[PDB]
Amino acid sequence: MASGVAVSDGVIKVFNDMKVRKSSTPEEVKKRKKAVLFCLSEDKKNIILEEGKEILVGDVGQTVDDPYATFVKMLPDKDCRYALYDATYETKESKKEDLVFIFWAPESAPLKSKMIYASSKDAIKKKLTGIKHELQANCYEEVKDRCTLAEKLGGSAVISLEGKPL
Amino acid sequence: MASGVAVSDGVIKVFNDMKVRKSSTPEEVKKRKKAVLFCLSEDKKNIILEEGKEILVGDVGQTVDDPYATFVKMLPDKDCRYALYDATYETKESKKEDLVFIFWAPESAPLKSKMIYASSKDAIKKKLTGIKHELQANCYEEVKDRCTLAEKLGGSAVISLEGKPL
Amino acid sequence: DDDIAALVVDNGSGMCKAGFAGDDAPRAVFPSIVGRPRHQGVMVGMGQKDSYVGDEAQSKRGILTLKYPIEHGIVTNWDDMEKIWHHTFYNELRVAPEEHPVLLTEAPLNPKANREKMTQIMFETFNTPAMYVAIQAVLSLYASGRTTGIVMDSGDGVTHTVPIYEGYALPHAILRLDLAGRDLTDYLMKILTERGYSFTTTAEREIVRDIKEKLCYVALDFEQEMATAASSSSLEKSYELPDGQVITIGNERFRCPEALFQPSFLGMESCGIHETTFNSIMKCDVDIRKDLYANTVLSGGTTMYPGIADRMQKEITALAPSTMKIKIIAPPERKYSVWIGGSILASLSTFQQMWISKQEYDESGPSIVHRKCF
Amino acid sequence: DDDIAALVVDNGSGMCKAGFAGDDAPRAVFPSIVGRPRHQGVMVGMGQKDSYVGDEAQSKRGILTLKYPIEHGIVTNWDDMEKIWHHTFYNELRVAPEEHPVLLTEAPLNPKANREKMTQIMFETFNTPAMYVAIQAVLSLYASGRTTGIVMDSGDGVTHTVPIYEGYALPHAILRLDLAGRDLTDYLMKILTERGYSFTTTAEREIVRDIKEKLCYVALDFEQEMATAASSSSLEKSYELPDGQVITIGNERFRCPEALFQPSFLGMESCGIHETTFNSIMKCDVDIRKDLYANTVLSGGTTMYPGIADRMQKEITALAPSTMKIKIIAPPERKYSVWIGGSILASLSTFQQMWISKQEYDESGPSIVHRKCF
Amino acid sequence: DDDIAALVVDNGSGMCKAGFAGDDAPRAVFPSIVGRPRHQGVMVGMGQKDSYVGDEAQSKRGILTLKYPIEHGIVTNWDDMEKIWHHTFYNELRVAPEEHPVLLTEAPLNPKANREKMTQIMFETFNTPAMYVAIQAVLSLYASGRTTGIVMDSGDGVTHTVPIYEGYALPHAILRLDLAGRDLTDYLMKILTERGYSFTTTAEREIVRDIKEKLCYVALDFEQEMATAASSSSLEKSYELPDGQVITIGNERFRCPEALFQPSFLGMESCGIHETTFNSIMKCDVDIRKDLYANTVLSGGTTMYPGIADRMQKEITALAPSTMKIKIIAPPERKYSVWIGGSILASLSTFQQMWISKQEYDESGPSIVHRKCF
Repeated sequence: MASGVAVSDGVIKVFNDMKVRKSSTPEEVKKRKKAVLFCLSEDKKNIILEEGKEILVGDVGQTVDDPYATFVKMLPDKDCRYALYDATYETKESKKEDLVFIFWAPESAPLKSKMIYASSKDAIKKKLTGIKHELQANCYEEVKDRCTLAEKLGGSAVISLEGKPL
Repeated sequence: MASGVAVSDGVIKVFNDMKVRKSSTPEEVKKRKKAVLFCLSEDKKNIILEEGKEILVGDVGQTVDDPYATFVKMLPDKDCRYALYDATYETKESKKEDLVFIFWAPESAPLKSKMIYASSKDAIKKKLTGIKHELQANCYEEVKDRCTLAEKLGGSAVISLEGKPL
Repeated sequence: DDDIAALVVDNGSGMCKAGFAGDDAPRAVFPSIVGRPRHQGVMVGMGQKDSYVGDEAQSKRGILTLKYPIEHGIVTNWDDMEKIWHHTFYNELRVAPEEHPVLLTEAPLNPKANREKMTQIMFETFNTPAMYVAIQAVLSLYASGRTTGIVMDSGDGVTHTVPIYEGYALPHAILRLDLAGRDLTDYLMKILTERGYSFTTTAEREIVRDIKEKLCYVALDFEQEMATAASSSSLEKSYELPDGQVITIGNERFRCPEALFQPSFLGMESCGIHETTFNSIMKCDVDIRKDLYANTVLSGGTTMYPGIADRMQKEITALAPSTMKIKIIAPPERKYSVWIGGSILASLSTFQQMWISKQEYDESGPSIVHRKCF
Repeated sequence: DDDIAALVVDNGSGMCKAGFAGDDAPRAVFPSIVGRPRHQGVMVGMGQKDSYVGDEAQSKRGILTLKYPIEHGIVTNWDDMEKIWHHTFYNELRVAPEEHPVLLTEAPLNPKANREKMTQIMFETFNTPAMYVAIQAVLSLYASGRTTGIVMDSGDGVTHTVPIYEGYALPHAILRLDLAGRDLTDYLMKILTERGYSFTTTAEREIVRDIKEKLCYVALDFEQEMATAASSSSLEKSYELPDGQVITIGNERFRCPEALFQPSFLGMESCGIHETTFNSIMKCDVDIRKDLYANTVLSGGTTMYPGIADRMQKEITALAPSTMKIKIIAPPERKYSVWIGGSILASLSTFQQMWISKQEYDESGPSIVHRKCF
Repeated sequence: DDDIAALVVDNGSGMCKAGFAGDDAPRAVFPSIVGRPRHQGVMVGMGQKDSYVGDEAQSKRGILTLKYPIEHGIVTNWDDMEKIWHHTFYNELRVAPEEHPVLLTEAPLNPKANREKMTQIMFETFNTPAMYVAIQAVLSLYASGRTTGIVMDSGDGVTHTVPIYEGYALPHAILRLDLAGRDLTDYLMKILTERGYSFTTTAEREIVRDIKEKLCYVALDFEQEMATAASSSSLEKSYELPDGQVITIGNERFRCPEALFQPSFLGMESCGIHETTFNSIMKCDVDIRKDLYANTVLSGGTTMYPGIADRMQKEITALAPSTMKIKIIAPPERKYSVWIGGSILASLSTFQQMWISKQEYDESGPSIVHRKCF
């Protein structure tokens, strides 16, 4: 196989928004998307962004202090989805942000949807024009764990994934 | 390997002669040795000077106008020998003289004699107490060519190796 | 956040870094490499998009040709340099250049032709509202709160000696030495290999970098130390490899830093760098030489090896005539001192008055940068 | 016979060899492998005597664990190494060590700890009257009768680049590459398998070695050659298998050597070895670079593939800036040149003066080897 | 050949030279450096014979300490100086000192203690039959056929200003400036490096010397010239490197000579050398000042840069009060003028009467040199 899907312009539009931040005032800094969920719409002809499911950085201040947990909750092994998440982590000087694509490809997910997803990773990153780092898990425990996110970092120079878990 | 031969006093005796010139009158200026051939005598225990083969500066005036050619003729790749030759060249002001040791180590020469010679270069120059410049060729064309002698000089400020060839 | 946080971009041969004002150190550090097709690309389907900047390119070194935008503190190829600035703002910092003004660092005695042109690119290519050019050695001396002295700067890519008197660097006291930080990393791997460990590919070169900050040590006395090393005992020191094996380093703990001090191990006939600092002092005015000894500052990249401060005192004492005091200035934040000096004085309010603006460049032109400094 | 014929032992990763002085090549060549129980020995009655050195062990590879006494030119495990020396004198050479002094070869830039200890074992373990340590690259340049130059050495087990000026090797111009001779043999079998021939057991690995000297060829131009190969015609070349079948090799004739030149076929992102030689020259002093081109020597293990000399000229010309002469030194006895250089200068009489003796070791100790060389 | 050809030895800070009478220039020129062990000799087997004089030592600079026998026109260490004379006769000239008398040059206002001792060494250490001491500035004015005037001498190692009236130098009009020829070569390399070319080792320092005679140019007007340079066009000029690359020099063509004229580029607060010549004239008697302008002579080492004559006229005109004629004396053989003046008047016959002989020294002693001159 090679590249299951060709692109519907939707992913690029939302990705572009994340890349420039699309923010100035305090009002929209908190409306910036820490994480976004991507999936392929029915017939799987096109790849798009899911309106219903997304994670905002403003949430940590607004009401939820663990964005990387909500993501775990809204990503059942029951459904296979594509996602972009901002690392937003501290390494003993200050904190930056690594763009990471999160692949959720649970083996146990319904075969019909999951199989196209699995085969489409080359096609999905094909439009990603090579992505920096990636995290992939097929189960809740790997997605849930702090260490998997920290593995990317290196793990010997990171005391605080979110300023508290490590 | 390190130093195949230890010295037999013969080389130093002839070298010393070249160093002071051992000349005063017009009679012995022409008997000065432009080039001398050195070889190691049988068993290769000792290093000496060859009585049979040598080149005199007086030759240019006496009968042979190209000493650096006779040397080419009397140095077959067929025999491997050690030699000292005086540069005697003109650089656009006047002419001086650079002491150069000429190593004749043809690959194609009989292996038995040549192999000791090759291994003995550190030992032969060991008694030379470090020598200014050296020319080495394993074939007639490199020894024959004017340019190799001129390379030592620099080559951008020498119009006449022997007052005519360049 | 909002007024003009000041984006600072620090450039060197390698291991470049950037951040925001008010910070105590830079937020992000990345490799300086650019890659395009090499050896016809390595087979099957060549043409694609290739111009990788960052550490993603490091893996891709075998299939992409790497060109250095910066060669030992200066920029020869601008095309590679532009990619780095694009990538730093949009991909590494992840902050819009338009809201925040950018400060660019420079190597001491930076050529005049380059200085006018870099300013030119910021104003038209990225439309940046404000920018400033600073010297890494000047800031490090400045950071200690001392304006009179001599600074030996260990850059992330290049090491420069720049004695500074009243904000002015001495042109007759500055020399360029090419061994600083990235080069040592290559060297550390090279000696590690000699003992009996396998390094044959550029991919695992990066791994020794981790080794460098954790395991590089400087001995109080090198020759005495060598004798101790042969018996082993407690000399061997543990280290973590991603796979699980631990590579033990015993007499290599002190020998690696020694290459700067003793180039002969490399195969160089050149004088040691500490000695090189001494030559600059000899050339300098005799009356201020005593002051210079008390004004010495150690900052940057690889000066953070432990025991280095102890070694410096010994060699300088042997090099110096005698009968006088030698004092070394040691700032806690010496690794980030170069970046730190630039970060703090970029947003106070009275630094607003001093900024070189885009609007000014349009009027006077390239000539403006020479005119307003001092 | 009698005075001190000089026993020369040549050590490397594999395919070690030995002989007597006055010879034009070594008398015997053997594999470097040592075996002890693996996988509990393979069933029924385990304990026995196992430590096999030589090619008898090769058959026994499945039931014995093989450890390499020499890893890429250096010795990590001495216990395996001792067995090789015992076996070489008593079983391979079949000459008493006591009458004849032994010369041991070394890899370039051999670590200091090993150098003192190897000397130590000869004097006490085997009571040898005399011994000497030599470098394979030095002798090969030396053999051609030239002291100034750069030698690319194809070892029987490891390939090292060692530019030599006045008997001194350049530490800053030497790199270690692990593909030399035994590794190619593994590789040749690997590509042979791809076409459609069955190789699944280590027992028949040795068979391709015979194939290597008889059938390895180098093409004048690789890509043009590939097009010619598809049609077949006269490209296919006959070879003898012990059983009777002949395995025909057509486009594999030139492709195998190419792996050294073009590592990409293997799956390596690493630069070609010929290119690697070029990097050493770039690092070297500019004035002597022209001399180096005329001083290049090809010697050892697998350089004896025909057409290799023709290929080298082409790549170097493309790699080099241009406008200058490139000359390659080709000694007829290049395969045995490494051993040959050591054999001749070990018994003349004035080499008696220079020998390191057992009696001297007892007095000074391990320190003596460092002190008398140069 | 035979009567007493006269061996002339010319001494300075560096780039010393020698020859025979009747010549139009010296036969041989060599570097003035002496080397002995530095940094313990660089490893493995130290003690040997080391005291190298000539350019063979230049390569050996990294492993040998260099001491200057001559510091800016004077000799402080005699041990180094003796080696130079031994090497010059026996190795460089290749002529026996015994047949040919030797003439030694001296710096203007040479100290009295040195003058008696140098004479002392020639008579007893080398047993030379005849010798004479001459001044480089005196001969250059003398060469033009003019005894009244002021000579600016560009030495091979040191530049001295020596106005001469009737064979007598003016003690109150002579100043010592340390920038002459070798120093410029160091400087040329230093600015070349700034543009973007790699110079980090003393070995390639010699290479720029070749660059100096071929590529050093002087501009008619420096500031106007700088503006022309930015556009490039035809300013860039080709040069030959031994390896093959050509280093292009554009605005560096005129800027290098400028350092003598404008020390500020170096980092010196000192007045330009041309100005320094002017100060000597100001101090001088007013009546003869007009004569001095018409009596100016340019000779030696680096005055042979083209365009230098044109530049001198401009600066002197600006420096001078006005209303008068300024004339510059330009001898074709100005580079060799210092040596040339000494060579010709050493063998006529009436110069026999004037020679200071070995026999005379034995009688009167050291006192004799002061007594017979004038």
